Parts: sequence; C-alpha cells; structure tokens
Amino acid sequence: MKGNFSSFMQKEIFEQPESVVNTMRGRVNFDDYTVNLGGLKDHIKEIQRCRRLILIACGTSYHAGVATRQVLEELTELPVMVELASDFLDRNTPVFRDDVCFFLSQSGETADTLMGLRYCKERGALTVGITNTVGSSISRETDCGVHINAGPEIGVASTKAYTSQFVSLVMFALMMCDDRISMQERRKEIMLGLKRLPDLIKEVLSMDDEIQKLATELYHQKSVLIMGRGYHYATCLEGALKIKEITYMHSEGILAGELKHGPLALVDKLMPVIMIIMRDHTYAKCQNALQQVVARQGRPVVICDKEDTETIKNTKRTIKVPHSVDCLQGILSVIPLQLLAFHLAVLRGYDVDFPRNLAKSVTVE
Amino acid sequence: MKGNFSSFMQKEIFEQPESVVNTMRGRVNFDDYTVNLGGLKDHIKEIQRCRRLILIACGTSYHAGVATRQVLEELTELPVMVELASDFLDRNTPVFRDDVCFFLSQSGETADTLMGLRYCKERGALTVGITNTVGSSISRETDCGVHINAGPEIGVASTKAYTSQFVSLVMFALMMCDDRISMQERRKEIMLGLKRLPDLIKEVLSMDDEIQKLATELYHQKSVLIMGRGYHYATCLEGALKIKEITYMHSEGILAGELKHGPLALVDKLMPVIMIIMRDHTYAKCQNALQQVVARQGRPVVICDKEDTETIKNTKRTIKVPHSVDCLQGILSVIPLQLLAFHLAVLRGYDVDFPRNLAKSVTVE
Ligand SMILES: N[C@@H](CO)[C@@H](O)[C@H](O)[C@H](O)COP(=O)(O)O
Ligand SMILES: N[C@@H](CO)[C@@H](O)[C@H](O)[C@H](O)COP(=O)(O)O
Repeated sequence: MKGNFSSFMQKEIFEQPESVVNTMRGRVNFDDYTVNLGGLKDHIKEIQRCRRLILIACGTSYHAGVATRQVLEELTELPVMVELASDFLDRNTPVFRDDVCFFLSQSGETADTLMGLRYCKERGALTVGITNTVGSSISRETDCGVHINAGPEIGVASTKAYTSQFVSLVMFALMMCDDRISMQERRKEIMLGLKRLPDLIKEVLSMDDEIQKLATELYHQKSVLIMGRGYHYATCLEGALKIKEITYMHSEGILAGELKHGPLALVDKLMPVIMIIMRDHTYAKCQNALQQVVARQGRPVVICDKEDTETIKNTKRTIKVPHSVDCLQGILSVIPLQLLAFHLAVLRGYDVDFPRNLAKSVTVE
Repeated sequence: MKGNFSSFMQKEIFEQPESVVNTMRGRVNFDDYTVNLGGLKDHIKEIQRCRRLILIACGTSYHAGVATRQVLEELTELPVMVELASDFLDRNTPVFRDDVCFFLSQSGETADTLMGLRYCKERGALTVGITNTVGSSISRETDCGVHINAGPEIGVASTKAYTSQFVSLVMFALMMCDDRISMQERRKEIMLGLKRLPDLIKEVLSMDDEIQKLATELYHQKSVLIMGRGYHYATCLEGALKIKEITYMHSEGILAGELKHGPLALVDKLMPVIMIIMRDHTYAKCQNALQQVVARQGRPVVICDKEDTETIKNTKRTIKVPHSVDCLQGILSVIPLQLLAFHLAVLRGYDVDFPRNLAKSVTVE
C-alpha cells in the first residue's frame, strides 16, 4: 500500500529525503568524515590496483553512470568508460584482467546487464554489483557489491533508485581517494553536501504545485528538447527518458555543446525547450547555449539554482532549485523532471506506475 | 557550380561512387591486397605501441567514429573510446602519454575538436588528424594525418565526407593488422568489399525515385524514430541528425537494444518508425526488435539487404540495399537516409544546402 499517495511513483519521489539517508546509513560518518562500504571492504585495495573502470548498464541505471563519470575520473584518476549493455555485447568489447567492471541494476535481473557480467567474468575482470535487490542474479554473481538500500521501487519509471545509485557511486569515489592529502578538502566539501542533501530535497519537493502548473502548460505538446552539459548531461537524458516512459511525448535529451552541430535547426517559437544551467565550471558555456536558443526564437523553461541571480534576473521562466556541490547538484536538478513526467502523465490520463509496452525488469530478450 | 544538379547536397550524394574511389586512390592496391596511408607511414609503428585509441569529434564526424569503433576494436585489439569533443573538455578527461588520439573533422576548424587536440598535445599524447581540408588548423597541428580526399563539400548536411571518413578509418584499421597471419583472410574479405563498393553505391543511387515516394509519405509527420544496433547504430544516429538538420522534423536515433528499456512506450500506429536490419551477427536480435515494434501496432519502414529473403517476405515496406561486408554495410545503408533527408527538405520548401540556424563549420563558441 501507498497510503497517503494515489501512486507508487509519487510516493517514491517524495521518499527521496529518506531513501538518500537510508543509502548512507551505517556508511558515512559525518563526525569524522569517514565512508566505509562494508560490501567493498575486502576488495577495495585490489580495485585500486586496476587500470580502468568500466560501468555497464541499461536505461536509467546507465544514466546513473553518466551522472557520476566525471567525479569518478576526478577522484580515482582512472579512465572511466560507460557502456550500454546491449551494445557492449554486440561489439565484443575488449576487456582485460586488470579491468574493474561495475554492473548497475535496480532489479538485478536485466538480461543484457547480466550477460555483460558473465562476459567480463569469463575474461577474468574484477566485477562489482550496484543494485537495489538483495539476492538478485547480478548481486549474487558479482565478486563484491553495494546494496543501495532505497527500498522497494514499484513505479516502472525509476526515481529513488536513480538518486540512490548516484549517491552510492559518489560514496565509492570517496573511499577511492581517502589516502590522498591533496583531496581531503574536496572530500569534506562533498561529504558536507551529502549531509545537507535530505533537507535540500525536501525543499525541492515543496515546489510540486509549481511543477504541476508547468505540466499544465506542456501536456498538449508532442515534443520537448531537454538540454544540458557536463554534470547535467545525465540529468537531461534521464528526464527525457522519464517523460518518454509514462507520458509518451517525444522528449529527447540534447548535449548542450552539440546544439550548434545540428539540433539548433529544430528550435523555433513552437518547439518546447527545457535548459539546465548550474553554477559549476560549465556556467558561461551554458549561458551561451541559452542565448543561442533565445536568439532563434525559442522560449525555454530554465532549471537553474536559487542563488543564480544573473539568470533569474534575465529569464522569465525559471525552476529554481537549491544550490549544492557541483558533483551532487544533479540529484536535486533531476527531481523537478521526475515530478514533471508524473504530472504530465496524470493530465493525459495515463497509468503513472504501469505504462504501456513496458515492464519493471527486462529479464528475457 | 553544381551544373546537372539543383543542389550541392544532391550532387555530393551522387558523387559517392567517385569520392570513395578518390579516398582509396594511391592507397589501396587490389592486385596484392596492400594498403598504405603515406601520411601515417612514419608514425604507424609508434601507433602500434600505444595502449588505447581515443576518437574525438563533433556531430557527423563523431558518428564516423561510432561507425568504425567495432572494426577498430576487432583489428587493433586496442580499447577504443569515442568522445563528443564538448563533453571531453567539460570533464577534464584523463589522457596519458601512451594514448593515440584521433581528431575527425571535415572542416579542420571546429572549435571544440581543435581545443580537444591542444588539450591532448599538452599531455603528450600522439595526435592524428582525419580531415577533408588541407591546410586546416587540425590538419596542421596534429603529429600526422590523413586527408580523406573527398573534394569540396558545400552542403551543410555532410554526405560524402562521412562516407570518406568511414573508409579512411577502415583503411587505418587494415594497416594496423597487416602483420597478423590469422587476420589475412579478414583483411582480404574487407578489401574485396571496398573494391566492389563504388558499383554497389551506384546501385543504391538508382533507388532515388523510390525514396522520393517514401518522403512523399512522411513529410507531414512531426517525428520519426530510427532504430538500429551494432554496426548500424551509427547509421540511425547519422540519419536522425541529417533529417533534423535540413528538414526540422523531430527525428531521433534509438539504440535498438534499448527499445524495451523505455522508448518502446512511444510506439503506436501513429509514430513513424524506420528500422535497420542487416545480415550480420546482430540479425536475430534485430528481428526481435522488429517483432516488438509490430506487436505494439507500429508500421515500420525497414532498411534491409536485397538478399534478406525472410524479412522481404514477411514485411511490406522495405528499402532493399545491396549486400556488402558487415563492417562496410553502413556506407550503403546510410545513403537512402541521406536521400530521404534531401527529398523531405525539398517537399517542405526548405533550403537543402544552407539550413536555418547553422553553418558549415562551428569555429567560435
Ligand atoms: N524502467 C526504466 C527506467 O525508468 C528502464 O530504463 C530501466 O532503467 C532498465 O530496464 C534497466 O533496469 P535495471 O535498472 O533493473 O537494470
Ligand atoms: N554539419 C553537421 C553535419 O551534417 C555537423 O554535425 C558537423 O558534423 C559538425 O559541425 C562538425 O564539423 P566538422 O566535421 O567540420 O568538424
């Protein structure tokens, strides 16, 4: 039972202050800035010997990799490859004995991610499971793993499991660099953001009524282009998938740096556009993308941060989310897009929890 | 002057039997199965010492990397990473002294690809230029390079330059494995396909009138989903971009293995779909994607090969292209999509050569 909510998905979205706390429970100690993933305690030293991280997954679990890639590169200093499992297998991707391969899966039974796992094992790679289902195939067949501990997720369109996968990979990253003197201030910045994150998610959830009103403006449209870069590239892909999944509107994520390489031809006053701009090191380049969409008569809705005075000042339609650290900001930025997919589906008369043509786990072929 | 054609783009498309011959001229000897890229003659041995290939580009030049990745993995046995240049830079991607980095660019002046190049040089990586413009910045600042020799390309939506980039990267691959006894039959298979390719492209071009008729069926639509996998993933992305660029229809490339992970919710009898199915090792899995689109009331147009009796037999709308080798087939499969973008733009009244909001080369920011 979902008692208090009319759907599992809305309950799962509004559960994210608690699911994030649950993911970090018994793991992150805020008194002494320590993180310990017991499921990885044995194997961590072996992992630090490896020469490359490969993150292998499908759909939203794939996006959680795209969302943490840069901070994994930053803090591990290893090359990080993120791969859609179906294509990884079609190409007979080269994998080596000193590769560590991560398998990201809410269900733990996704057929292509699991066959990806067995392919890598057969080549002698170290395998790590990041899942939300204890006792699943992927959880059982990996060498080590982390249970994200988000609790059961019933809505086919994933919400809390994405944000808990994201926190889980950030925690792995923090363990990886815990012996580096030069990285200790960075780690402490990150851990203080994680401490603050539950309260900041409660604050994003208070904008539900405002997002319902924007859904009211959009539910007759047939397309929407969601543009972001850097840390927010994953957020645009993930919001795009969520809207496709339960609303059946043609939403597409566009890498903002690619705009002038073709997609900008789609922009005029009739194409709905959502732009994400955060105050990280991509800010000036995102301000360029925005200016270029407006120059071509686009009328974008802009997801920015609450303290971004210059874009709030100069832009009429803003969804203003709280400010966090650059590599956690996408946990906050994705939530209005989760809520927008939900409200659009309600307005169109569609089943938010069990959309047409889809299942929670794709276990066959 | 384009004399004989009403546009540069259609002339460039119909030039592809000759541009392919021009790309291979003085390079591939069919009498003794030798390939020699003189621009790489000095540096080839150093390249074979390197531990990873990174392919860095924007838009269609990016797609040429996606299109040759698998055969580069196959024949070099190296890891191959393909990167959108804007994102490569946003993430401060780790690059090493024993990386070989390829910069793919028709113009040779694309700002993000060029800044990508300088970033890699500064870290001591070996840099290789694949371009269509002699004397360009990228051509001049790399350590070595190949001029694809396609001739001037005026149409903003790239055609011959894509297929010549593709052949150029296949030729590099063949040079890389020319000392391996076990790979000699494979190389000879590939070189015999390249020998046959110009005549097979003439045969695809003879279906112009048939593609004009399909454009006639589609030019009132607002969306189209183009689905493929494996070797044809690049083809679906590239056709999708070409239709966006000059027709302004919302065309999106979908990885066919990802269908059941969300995008299948978009499929019903009103969503136009183009599916690509080739007789390579992904055939049975592509037949599964097709069956799943039809099960959900989709009415796909299917690009298949002429000798694919089972899908011709069981499917009403086929664009039947000649059969080639698996890793060259996308040179043939992309051409109907080039011609479809062209005819759609004509029917809608748009400038095929100089679309709105775009330029041939993005040299600034
Ligand atoms: N249900 C979709 C997400 O909202 C889908 O893309 C999903 O992520 C995919 O099927 C993989 O499932 P997994 O996370 O259980 O492996
Ligand atoms: N004109 C477009 C291709 O049709 C665009 O995506 C293009 O590939 C991109 O701007 C990169 O240009 P380049 O190949 O000159 O580097």
